[PDB]
Order: sequence, then structure tokens, then C-alpha cells
Amino acid sequence: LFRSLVGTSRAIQQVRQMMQQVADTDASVLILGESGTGKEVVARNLHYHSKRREGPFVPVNCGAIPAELLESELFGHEKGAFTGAITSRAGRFELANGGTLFLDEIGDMPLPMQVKLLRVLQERTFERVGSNKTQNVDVRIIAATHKNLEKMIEDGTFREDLYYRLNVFPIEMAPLRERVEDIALLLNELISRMEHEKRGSIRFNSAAIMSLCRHDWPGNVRELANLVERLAIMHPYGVIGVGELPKKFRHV
Amino acid sequence: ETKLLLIDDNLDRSRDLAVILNFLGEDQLTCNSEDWREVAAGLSNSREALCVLLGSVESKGGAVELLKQLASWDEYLPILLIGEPAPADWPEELRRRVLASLEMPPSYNKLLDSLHRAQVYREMYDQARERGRSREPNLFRSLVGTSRAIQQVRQMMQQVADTDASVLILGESGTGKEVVARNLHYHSKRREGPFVPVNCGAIPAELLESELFGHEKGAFTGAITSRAGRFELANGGTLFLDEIGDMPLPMQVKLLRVLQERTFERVGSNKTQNVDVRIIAATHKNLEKMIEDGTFREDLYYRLNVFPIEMAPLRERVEDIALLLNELISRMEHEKRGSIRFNSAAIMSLCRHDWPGNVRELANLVERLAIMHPYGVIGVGELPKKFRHV
Amino acid sequence: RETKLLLIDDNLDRSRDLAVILNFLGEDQLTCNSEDWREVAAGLSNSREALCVLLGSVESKGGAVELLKQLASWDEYLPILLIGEPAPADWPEELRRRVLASLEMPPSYNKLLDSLHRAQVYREMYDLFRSLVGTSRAIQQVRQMMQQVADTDASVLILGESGTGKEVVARNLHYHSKRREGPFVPVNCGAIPAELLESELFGHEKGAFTGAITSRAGRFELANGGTLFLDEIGDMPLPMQVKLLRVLQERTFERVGSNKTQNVDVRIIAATHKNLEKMIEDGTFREDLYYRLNVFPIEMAPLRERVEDIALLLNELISRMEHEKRGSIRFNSAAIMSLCRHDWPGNVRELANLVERLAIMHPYGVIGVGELPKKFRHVD
Amino acid sequence: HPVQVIAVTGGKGGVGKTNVSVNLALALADLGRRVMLLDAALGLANVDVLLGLTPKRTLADVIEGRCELRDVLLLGPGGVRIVPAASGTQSMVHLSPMQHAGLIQAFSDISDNLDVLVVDTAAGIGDSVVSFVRAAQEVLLVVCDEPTSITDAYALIKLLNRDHGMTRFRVLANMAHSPQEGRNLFAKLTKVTDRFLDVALQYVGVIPYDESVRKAVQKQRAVYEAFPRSKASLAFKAVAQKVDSWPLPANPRGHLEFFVERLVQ
Amino acid sequence: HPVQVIAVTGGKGGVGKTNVSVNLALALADLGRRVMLLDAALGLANVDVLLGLTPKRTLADVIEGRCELRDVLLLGPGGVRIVPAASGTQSMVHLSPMQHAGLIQAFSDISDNLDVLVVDTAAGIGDSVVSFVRAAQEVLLVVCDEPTSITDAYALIKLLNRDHGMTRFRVLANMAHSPQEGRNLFAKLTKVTDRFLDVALQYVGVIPYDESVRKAVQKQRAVYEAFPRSKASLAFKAVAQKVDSWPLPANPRGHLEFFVERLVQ
Ligand SMILES: Nc1nc2c(ncn2[C@@H]2O[C@@H]3COP(=O)(O)O[C@H]4[C@@H](O)[C@H](n5cnc6c(=O)[nH]c(N)nc65)O[C@@H]4COP(=O)(O)O[C@H]3[C@H]2O)c(=O)[nH]1
Ligand SMILES: Nc1nc2c(ncn2[C@@H]2O[C@@H]3COP(=O)(O)O[C@H]4[C@@H](O)[C@H](n5cnc6c(=O)[nH]c(N)nc65)O[C@@H]4COP(=O)(O)O[C@H]3[C@H]2O)c(=O)[nH]1
Ligand SMILES: Nc1ncnc2c1ncn2[C@@H]1O[C@H](COP(=O)(O)OP(=O)(O)CP(=O)(O)O)[C@@H](O)[C@H]1O
Ligand SMILES: Nc1ncnc2c1ncn2[C@@H]1O[C@H](COP(=O)(O)OP(=O)(O)CP(=O)(O)O)[C@@H](O)[C@H]1O
Repeated sequence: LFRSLVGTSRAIQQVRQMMQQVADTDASVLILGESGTGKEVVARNLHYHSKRREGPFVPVNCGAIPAELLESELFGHEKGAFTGAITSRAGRFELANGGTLFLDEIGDMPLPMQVKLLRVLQERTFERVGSNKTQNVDVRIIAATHKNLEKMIEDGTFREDLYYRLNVFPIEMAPLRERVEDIALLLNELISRMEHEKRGSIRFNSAAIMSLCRHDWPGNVRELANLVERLAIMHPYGVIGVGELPKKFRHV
Repeated sequence: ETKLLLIDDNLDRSRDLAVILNFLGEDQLTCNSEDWREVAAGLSNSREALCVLLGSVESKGGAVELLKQLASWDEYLPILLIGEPAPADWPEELRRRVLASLEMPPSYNKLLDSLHRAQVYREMYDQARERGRSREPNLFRSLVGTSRAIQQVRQMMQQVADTDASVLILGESGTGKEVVARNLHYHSKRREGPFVPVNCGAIPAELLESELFGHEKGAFTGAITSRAGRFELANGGTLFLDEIGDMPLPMQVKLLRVLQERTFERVGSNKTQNVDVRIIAATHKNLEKMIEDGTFREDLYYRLNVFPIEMAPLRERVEDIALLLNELISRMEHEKRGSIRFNSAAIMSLCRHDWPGNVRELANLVERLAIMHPYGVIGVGELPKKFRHV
Repeated sequence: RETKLLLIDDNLDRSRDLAVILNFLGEDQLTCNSEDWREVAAGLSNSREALCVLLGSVESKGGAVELLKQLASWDEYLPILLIGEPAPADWPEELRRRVLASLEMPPSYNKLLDSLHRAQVYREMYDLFRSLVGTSRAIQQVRQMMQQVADTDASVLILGESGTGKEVVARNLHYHSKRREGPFVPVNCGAIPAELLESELFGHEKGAFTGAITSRAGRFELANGGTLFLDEIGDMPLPMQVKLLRVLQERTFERVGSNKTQNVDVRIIAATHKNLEKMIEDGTFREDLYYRLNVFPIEMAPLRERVEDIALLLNELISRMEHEKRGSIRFNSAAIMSLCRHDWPGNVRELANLVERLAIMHPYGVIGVGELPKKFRHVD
Repeated sequence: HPVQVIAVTGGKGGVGKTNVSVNLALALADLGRRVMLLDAALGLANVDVLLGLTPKRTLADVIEGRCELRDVLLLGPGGVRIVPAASGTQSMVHLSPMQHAGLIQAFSDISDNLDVLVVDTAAGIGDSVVSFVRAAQEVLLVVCDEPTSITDAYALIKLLNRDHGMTRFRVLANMAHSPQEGRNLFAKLTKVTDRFLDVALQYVGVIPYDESVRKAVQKQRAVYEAFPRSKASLAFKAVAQKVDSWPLPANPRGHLEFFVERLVQ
Repeated sequence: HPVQVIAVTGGKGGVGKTNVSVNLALALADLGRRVMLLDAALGLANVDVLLGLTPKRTLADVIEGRCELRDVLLLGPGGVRIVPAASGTQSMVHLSPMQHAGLIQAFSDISDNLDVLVVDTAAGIGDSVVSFVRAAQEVLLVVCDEPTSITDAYALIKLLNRDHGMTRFRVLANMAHSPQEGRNLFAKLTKVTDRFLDVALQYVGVIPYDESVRKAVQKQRAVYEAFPRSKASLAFKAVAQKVDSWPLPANPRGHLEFFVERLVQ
């Protein structure tokens, strides 16, 4: 089993077609689109459809990791490297050596991080902080972001060489507001989680479905999942309509 | 001044004790163990009775019940046994409640001391006179003593008392630098001016410049108001800089600029203002090694070393301790605290201490034992384990 | 001291009351009555073992004149203290003088012990010190007074408890004034007999009148060009007081039997312990003499007000022992606090006498609290 | 002229720091003293909750700077001047000592009509806790009759004595069911300190545990004014009488503290 | 078996955070497995005081590098390897996030925790508390029926949602005099969250106010072992199943969290 999402609209059809376009090769995969559009499941299903199937999948949400700590968890460090290191642990490449690396939120990469990732991509090797050992590992890297890159390089704070190295295989993500027609079916996907995680149940009425479809949905799929689980948890086993939707979700 | 209660069933003892009380200059109210209520009814309230001098107890319930009734009449009332001290049969609370035990034939000094203590705790326990004026535990007359170690300090006091240049003070922690600064300020021209003490070690280095000079909003992170710094508050007064070696490197050149030109600035703005602040510094380490290490700048050191002042540890002036031990105790009874009396063994052991902390910890110990076991008979045993030397 | 007090009083109630009163102070007393006073008085080692004789209400036949004559036969130099009654006006003049104080019924502590000190002076006379050191606020105020007074040259008044160290202040003022080369002369009027104060101060005249038995000039030519420090000016009697005012205001005196007037230029420093303006209200003190004397007031503090100085005094006292090779006692901290907590009525004199007695008792010893006398003993 | 500031602390949470501070504020207000009450717990607000205040602008608007300290003052029940602290604001949860100062000195500008200030210092031994404790001359430790509270208060005293060397502390017992067990608690703290430290803990009284204080808490009002005829109310009135007996500060200390210019003048 | 780590929070002080953590850990230990309790109040260690244990070596030693982590595993009641921290050490309270992360990574060495590790977070919404809750897989909120506790819990929820987007939370009621009281408190807190933000919170249980807890704390021992037959002990026992066995089909994801090495594979 795995985390599953389904759809029928034209945007998600293009999504699967474009995924299958690049699924036949192994290189850096750069994903562009707004945040909360479902990039993690894209990376995991690309891996599940890639050569690596017994290898583990390592996700790294750079928005949930401090900027100074990103290289510490990614590359790894020995026991004695700085004032905060008290134990030698391997970097996240070693834990998933022979798997699939996912690196979300590439927007806030510092220049040392950018050059280090470029070195990792080019020479296929790295080195732990406070050490000189050169270790090489093999992995398939999928980087993701929430800001459009072109402007981000135009600001001059993104290295163009790393931009071109990652953008060899660009990925376009379609926000849900252009594919609202399958949302109901997508809703029937999320209730599967309630039937797969055993945390309650929730239903959606037709009026509720159309009211939800009108909503702008900035952080489309993550906000959809958060809203459905929150509605289920606040009062399970109840009927969901238009009025009891928290706010702005009753756009009718 | 008020009256006294003599609940003693012994006719001879109560009679002679009433005679003695009339001698010492206060009235008395002779009572028995049971009919003291009707005699006390003649007083307007408990304030008119200073303290009670228990003698013989012959009523039902015993001395414990008599003292319970008396404390019901006045909980904040001292107890003065005469003739028979408290044995090891009464409860601990009743044992501690007694101010002191007299020994017939009545002794002069002990009796006046007991009455003076009684009136001290009577003045302390009531609600009159409102609030007082609190002061720091080290803020007492600590320049007392007969040792060479304090005579040298007073000599350098008098040497620098007639100048206005920057002064430098050296000595261990808690040795009495604040008193030195206050005495220097009071005996200088700018006596009426403000006395602002700041210790650079207590406050971190990042905000030390903000505390000293002052900042304004819009040109300082974390700034709220265009505050006038402690240098402005020191205009026409003195800035006592304790623990001076903890200033960062730029702080040294800033202090050099303010000391040489007598003008300073406020951080974030290009404005200058002139003051006549007197800089009296105090440090607890060796600057002759910190300069070589690369922390203290040469020019600031040579500008502050115009008139050095060296203290000495308490262990090097042991024969002064008793004096301090008195001068603290008096302070306490003249502050919002009762009076404490020591035995010979207690002070003899106290003079055997190496004093890893200077006078400051002596004052801390005195206050802690005053508010821990007050109005008692504290001797060598009641002292803490560390101070107990035999 | 070790001397005891005889209590010759017919009133049993007053006798026992005064007995317990004095037993409070720690001094040894013995209860006696006129019917049995003879053998008990004879039971003492000598007539000097008794400090004085205390007489209360007397109801025995024949009055107190016979008892006074019997006491005079017992000992010529014997102070008498009346308790409970004032000084009778029917007693002979030669007998009322031995009555030291006209004490009412047993008085307050201060009055009684001042009378006892007067009796001590009576005993000793019929039988100095480097003070002004320390950093106490009281001594600082006194030093400020010396700085304010020294640059001038006029009368100086000192107020403070008996035996508090006024002589050292007078010496300091004398050596800080223009009369350093001039003699400095102290005279304690309290310690001088009343009948001999005139001879001691004004001088002596050979054969001028009755009572001229001493051949010695007065302090007039001793004090010329210097400082005259008159201690205990309260005990100055009114005729001799107006004579003193005449000597002061006119700055001149005159020898009886001539017409020539002799000038003196002496700086007068009066010092006293009894309140002077209350005595003004009582009318037994002149108005203008106080006004002229009290131009430069020096409010000398008691020892209790400068307790921090006390130890520094002992050291100086101990120093006075080291210089003369007159013993060397070392006080431990316990004795330091025990003496510091004391009230010290005879502020400096009592401390010096205590140091002397401890030196005699324990030579080259560490004076603790046990070796201290009972009156100075302080414990937890 | 000087302003007495009482920092109600103790390190151990739930001892009643916020509630005792509020109750003392209203008690001194009722006695006739104009009282200011500052919630030093800048991360989380409890003072305005108990007093029912719902300010439209708090200390955050002071710190990131769209207003002054005049605008944030609240005239709460009992004639108290409350300085609310933000709840859930990023700028407030963690502050450098530099910004804590920037708040502290700026707080001294608003000192025209003050008599007593009560600082509700946050729980724990964090940097803000220590800074506000040292900024107040009258430090009162609320201690409950549990060994956890005893050792946590001991840890706070050890932190403030080993590092910064402050020894004066006013121990106020709380949740005491009998007057004797408060003295027993004080004896336990004294024994612990004697065995380890050298500090002067001064007993200031016991606040009896009764449901009146709690039911005042749910009704969102101080027990001093909500239930002025309760055993806790009368005992806390006596405690306030003793608080007024505390001597006023006379001289400023070396480190940073509230109202330096008030004390120096 | 990927290790699931529960952290006990609530912001409001004195709710019972250290006490509920100790008693719940003892409950899981007595109900199988082998718990390894940790106290996140790195400067105020009250787990040892509540358990009566004497820590020869504390977590401050491994923070300063004096000894390894396995050195400070101290056996206590119920076969629990307590990891005491320093008491009265400000330098051990406010650490840089780098040191906190180094501590989280240093926990990877121990491999004898049967899907159990209880974290006792300190009071407040400071950097340490948030850093530890991001590292935990279950965050347990203990709150009492009092509006200040509601405000603090909501402030913590708001901070976590706004900065880090945490979505799932567990609500536990403490010091509730009635079974209806805890549910009313949870209803009020979720009403506030629903009015303002979008966070789902899960019910856990309730700890009634029992004097058995007070007596056990007086005895310097945890209430689970001192008075095992008590209403509070039964409440902890009931909470044991709810905590232990709900996430049976656990799917280990990856971010800055405890035992990430075991979560990867
Ligand atoms: N040995 C000793 N005795 C102490 C100490 N503190 C106070 N006393 C005694 O207590 C008396 C009353 O002090 P107060 O109530 O502050 O009332 C004081 C206070 O208002 C003021 N004052 C005196 N000295 C100072 C001082 O150094 N600084 C300040 N700020 N005020 C002072 O003058 C009043 C009267 O002062 P005094 O005549 O000295 O009378 C003082 C003095 O006899 C101390 O540390 N050691
Ligand atoms: N409340 C109170 N506090 C007292 C008293 N005596 C001393 N202190 C405290 O002890 C500090 C040092 O007193 P000092 O050593 O006599 O050092 C004193 C002393 O040399 C001098 N001084 C102050 N007042 C007087 C006074 O009335 N007479 C004299 N002669 N000197 C004074 O000023 C110095 C510094 O005084 P402060 O800055 O106030 O700093 C004073 C004050 O904090 C007192 O009677 N009451
Ligand atoms: N004196 C007292 N008597 C009885 N209960 C009291 C009390 N003081 C506090 N409490 C109880 O404790 C609760 C919390 O009080 P308070 O808010 O003052 O704690 P506190 O401020 O010390 C913890 P924090 O610092 O984390 O906010 C009260 O609502 C009440 O239930
Ligand atoms: N059910 C209950 N009944 C009675 N008192 C209780 C209780 N639960 C907790 N307490 C009391 O709460 C106080 C703190 O408990 P404990 O130390 O176990 O954890 P805690 O997490 O609430 C403290 P903090 O909030 O400071 O971390 C103690 O006085 C304790 O006795």
C-alpha cells in the first residue's frame, strides 16, 4: 500500500501523461508549482514507477528544517564537528542509498547549499562538515519549490548553473482550482484515509460539494486534506452541508 | 512607654520582679496564672502591654495552656521566662516562642537587652509607621574595623577624595565596592548629583552600549523610545562601573572617547553631547594579564589607573569580623528586622572561616540567620554546618 | 568594684526593696537594721570595704544625729546616700555634706549610678588617652565641629555623658589653635571638694582669712596664654559661678587688698554632662554665662553612639599597655562583641577601668567572655 | 516617589503566580495605592484573561513599533492599570536580552502616576524570567506544599544566587490547608537551602486554599473583588497589609531594573 | 518497529505536565514495552524529584560532551530508563537550535525503546518546546478548566499552525473535578480554535483531582506506584491504552523528528 490520489479532469490527465513522459529516465527532477499541490505523492509515485522499488524513500521538507540545519541533516556530520554535534550520524543520502531522495522547498537554498548540491550532482560525491572524507552514493533526486524559479533567478539570489542542472527535466503542477470537477471524486479518495487510518468518518452532500468547488483553494490539496480531517474530527458521524463549513467555504 | 505583664504566682519572685521593673523605668501589672484577664482588661489594647515575664504557672492546663491563651490574646507578643528556663518537655513551637529565659537573681544587662529586644519586635510586628526604606544586603557601613587591610582602603579613599578624575578599584567579589563608590560620590563636589551604578558583567555585552549611552527609535533594533542612557542620568553625577573587564573591544574605545573629550553620543544618530560624569571603575581580576591576552586596551587602562584602590579579603582582616558582626546586627534591629544575639562559641567559630566570599556573604549569613531563627538564643550549634568550626 | 553597700534602714519594707534594687545591678549588698548594724558592720574586713552608707526612712528614737555621729566615729571619710526623703534642713552643716545626693524613693538607673560614681570619686579622692579615632558618624560630626571651631578663638562648650572623653577633644582643640606653645590645663570641678574649689581655681592667700591652710597658686597663671578646660561646670556653685563669669567676660581679675587689675588671655572650654537649659529653668544657673559659653557647641557623643569605635579604642588602650610594658591582653571576637553591646554609662572611663582590671586579672591571656566581669558579660 | 515593584515568581507553574499577582494588585488598589500590573509572560497572556480585559492593542504593537506605551494601558477592574502582553505572536515568544531591555527602559517612560507595580513573571527559569526577576527589587516566590515545587523553587534560587548573586527572597506559601503546614513548608525550604545554599528566605504568610479563588477564576474576576468576604480574601488582605509594610527601595542596582530614573532622583 | 515518541505539552504551568508524563510513562511500562522517559525541561528536571531517584550523571553532561548518552540512562521504578536533565542551570535552558538538533540526533544511538519515549516539555511556547514538539510524532496537550490554560493552549496551537503547520493534536484534561468538566474544557478550546484557525484536536481522557496525588508527591514518589489503587492511578491506567495502541498501522514519514534513522528504514 501507499498514499494514493485519484482524479479525472484534464489537468490531472496532463499530470499523469507528463509524469509518464519522464518516468523512463533517471536524473534530477525539478518540480515547479504552488505549495500544497501534492508534490510528495508525485515524487513517491514516480519512485514507485521508477527502477527503485525495494529502496526507501527519504523526504526532506526544507520549510520544516532550519536553514543552518539543512546541510547538517542532509550531508551528515561526525561526533566532533562543532559545538552542537555530540554524535556521529550519517546523512540522509546514506539512509536511503539505493532509494529516492525528495527535497521540497528549494527556494530558500543558501549559496553554500546550492554549490554543495551542485557538487553532489556533478561528481556524485560529498563530504561531512568538519571532515575531509570523500564518500560517494547513488540516488535519484527530486527537488521541489513553491515560488516560480524565473523571477527567483531574476532576483540574482539563485545560481544559474544549479538552476540549469536541476531544470533539465522541468515539472509543471496543476492547482486544483483548474480541475474542480473531480474534487468530489478526490473527496472520495480522502475518505479512504478514514477507512485506511481508522480515525473516524465524514460525508459530503451535493450542496457541500458544489459549495466547496467554488472556493479559491490557495493551498489546494494540503488545505483540502486538513479541512476534511478537521471537519471529521470536530464532529464525526454528522452530515456535512454548506452552513457548518467553517468560513469562506460556503461560497454560494 | 506601655506596660508590662508579670504572670507569676510566686509572691516573692513577682514582688521583686515588679520592684525591678519599676526601677528600670517602666510600670508593671502583677498578675497570677488565672486572673490575668481582669488585670489585662484595664489596658486599652495589646499595644499598651510591651512584653510578659512568666514566672510560676499553677493553673489548670499547665504553662502550655497558659501560653496558648496568652498567644490568643496577642500572637505577636514576646515571652520572657524568669527563674526556670524551658526544659526538653515542651513542644518545639513553644520552645521557640520564648524570647529569652532570665536567671534569678535578675541580671542587669540581660534584662535591659531582653526588654529592648521585646520593644524592637513589638515595633516590628505592628502596622504603624507605614513602609520604611529598603537597602541592599551589602549597603551598610562596611568600612569598620581596625586592620591594616581596611586602613589602606581608607587611606586611598582620602587620597582620591579630593579629586575628580577617573578612579580604579580592585578586589575580590563582594568585598564592598559599592560602598566605596558611594563614599567617593558623597565626599566629592557632585554630592547632590545622581549616583548611577552599573556593573558590566551583570548585563550582557550586546546591550551594554545601549545602557551606557542611550538609543533612539528607528536607528536601533529592539528600540521603542528615544531613551536617554545612563550617561545622561549621570550628568552632573557619577557612573560607577563595576566589573569593567567585561566590556567588548569597541566599548573600550568608546569609553576612551567619552573620557578624553568629556563628550559622548547616542547610538544610531550623529549627535554629540558634553557631560562631566565621574568614572569610578571596579574590577575583580588582573588587568595586567588581560591587556596581554588582548581584551583590555592599553590607553583605557592607563587612563583609569590614575588613582588605584585595592581592597583585601575578609580572611586577611579576621580581627574585624566581630565589629562587622555587631554593625550588621544593629543595622538589622534598626531596619525592619529583629535583633539577634550570639554566644562566644558562635562568634569564635565564625572568626575561623576562610570566607571564600567576602563581606557580602557575611551579611547574607547574618540576615539568613536573623530571619531563620529570630529572637532566640543562637549559639555555635545554630550556625550552619560550613560556618561551624571547632 | 568588690566593695559592698551598707543598707542601714529601719523600714523593713524599704530595706528589702532597696536590697533587691541594688542586687539587680549585680553589686553585693547586705541587709541591716539599726538594732543589729553594729556587729554586722564590725564583721567586715575594714571600714573601706563599704563603698558608702545608704540611709532610708529612720524611725528610731533620738533622730538621725546620733546615728550620724556614730558613723563619723566609725570612719571620717564615708559617703552617705539618702533614699526616700529629701535632705533635712535641721541637720548640722558638717553632717549634710556627707549626704551625697538628696535622692527620692529609689530613683531611675542613671541617677543612681551617677550618684554611685560620685561616691567612687569621693572614695578615691579622700583615699589622657588617645581617643577621637575611628570612622563612626558621631566622631565624624564631632570632627566637623572641631574644624568649624578651630579657626576661631573663643569659648567652647562640650555636652556629653560623664567620662566620655572631653579632655582629648580639649587637647585636640588646644593643639589645633594658635596657643600650641601655651600651657593646656584641665580642671575637673566635680572631683574637687566644694569647700576647696575656690582655693583650687582662684588661688591661695597666706593669712588673708580663716581656712588658708594650703600654699599653692591657682590655675590662673597655669592657664595663661593657653586653654583652660573646666570639666563638669554644672557642679559649679552660684557664687563661684558668678565669679567665673566675672573672670570670663572682663578677662581680668583682681587680688584682694590692692587696686591693680591683672589681665589674662585664656581660651575657656567648659564641659558638662547635666542638661544646662533645664537648670536654667530651675534657676540655679546664670543666663549670660550660658549664652557666652554656648557659642561654639560640641555635642560629644556617648560611647553607645560610636560603638564601631569601641574596638579601635581597646587597641589604643592595649597600645598604651605595650608602650609602658604594663601587661598585654588580647581580646577575642567574643569579648569584642560582648563589650560593644554594652550600654557604657561611664562611656570611656568604664572601658579603660575594665581593660585595667582584666589586665591585672589575666596577664598575657586571651580575654574571652568568661573572664569578663558580670556587668559586661553578654551571651546569646 | 519611588515605585515598589513586586515580581511574583517561583519557577514551578501552577503555584498561583498570575493569580497572586493580580490579587495583590487589586488589594493594594483597594488599600488606596494606584497600581500597575504588567504580565512579564510575554509569550502567553494570563493577566488580562483573569481580569476580563480584551485590549485592542498590546505590548507587541509597542515592540515592533506602531504605537507607544500610552495606548496599551487598560483601566481594568479595581482601578488597575494593566499592560497586556500578546498571546501567540511571533515577535513576543522569544526575545533577546537586548529587546527585553528595549521593553524595560521604555516601560519607565509611563511612570507619571504610579505607586506599586506588579510583575507577573512567566514560569520556568528562562531568560525573560531571570531578566524580569532581576529588573524587580521585590521578588516574591509562591511556593506550594509539594516537593516538586520545593525543589523547583530551590533550583530557581540556586540559578539566581550562583549566577547573579541575589539572596533576598520573599516566600509566600500557597494552597495551605492549615496555618501550621505553611510554616512546615518554610522549614522544609530552609532545611534544603541550609544543606545546599546560603540565602535569606523571608516568610511573608500563607494563602489558604479555598474554592473561592477558583470560582473567581472561572467567573473571570479577581477573588479580592468578586468574593471580598472569603477566608482567602481576608488572609490576602492581611498579606497586602504586610506587603505595604515592606520598605521601599532606596537605591538602584548595577544591573537593569524598572524605573531607574525614579529611584536615582 | 518505528519508534513513536509522545511529547506532553500545554503551555500553562502547573497543569501536571511533569506529573502526567511520569505517571503515563509508568503506566505504559507496567502495561508492557520498555519506556525511556525524557524530560525536555532541560533546566528544571522534576521527573527525578517526583520519582525520588538520584541522578549521578544528568543530560547536562552529554550536552557539554562530558559523557555519552548511554551513560545517563538511570534505571527507576517500573523498569524505566529515566534520562534526567540539569536542575538550576540557565545555560541548559536556552540553547541554540543546533544544540537541540544535536541532542535529537544523539538519541539515535539508543535502540532499546519499544516504540515508547515520553518527553516532558517545559512550560511556555519557547524555542525548546516547539523544537521538541516538531521532533515528536504525538504531541499531548494537558489543560485544566481555567480560561488562562485555554488561552495558553490556543496560543501554542496558533503558533504551531502559523509557523510549522501542525494539524493533529491530542487533548488531555487535568485537575477536572467532574467528568463533564474535561469535556466542557475541550469543547471550549475547540470552539476557540474553530472560531479563529484550522486545527483538529483529539480527545484523550481526564485526570480527576485526587488527594492521593498530593500525598504521593509528598512521599517523593510517583502516584502510580505509591497509591496504585486510586482514581488518579486508574485514570492514568485508562490513558495508557489510548496513548499506546492507537497508531497501530504507523507509516513513518521523514522530517526533523526523533529516531529518523529507524523511520527511514
Ligand atoms: N550602625 C548603623 N546604624 C544604622 C544603619 N542604618 C541605620 N542606622 C541607624 O538607624 C537610624 C535611623 O535610620 P533611618 O531610619 O534610615 O533614618 C536615617 C535616614 O533617613 C538618614 N540617613 C542617615 N544616614 C544615611 C545614609 O548613609 N544614607 C541615607 N540615604 N540616609 C541616611 O538620616 C536618618 C537618621 O540617621 P542616623 O542619625 O544615622 O540614625 C540612624 C542610625 O542610628 C547602619 O547601616 N549601621
Ligand atoms: N537608610 C539608610 N541607609 C543607610 C544609613 N547609613 C548607611 N546607609 C546605607 O549604607 C551606605 C553606605 O554608608 P556609609 O558607609 O556610611 O557611606 C555613606 C557616608 O559616608 C555618607 N553619608 C550619608 N549620609 C550621611 C550622614 O547623615 N552623615 C555622614 N556623616 N555621612 C553620611 O554617604 C555615604 C554613602 O551613603 P549612601 O549613598 O546613602 O549609601 C549608604 C546607604 O545605602 C542610614 O542611616 N539609613
Ligand atoms: N492561592 C490559591 N489558592 C487556591 N488555588 C489557587 C491559588 N493560586 C492559584 N490557584 C489555582 O491555580 C490556578 C492557576 O493559577 P495561576 O494562573 O496564578 O498560576 P501561575 O501563573 O503560577 C502558572 P503560569 O505561570 O504558567 O501561568 C488557579 O486558576 C487556581 O485553580
Ligand atoms: N489530579 C491531580 N490532583 C491533585 N493535584 C494534582 C493533580 N495533577 C497534578 N496535581 C498537582 O499539580 C502540581 C504539578 O504536578 P506535576 O509536577 O506532576 O506536573 P505538571 O506538569 O502539572 C507541572 P509543570 O506545569 O510545571 O510542568 C503538583 O502540585 C501536583 O500535586
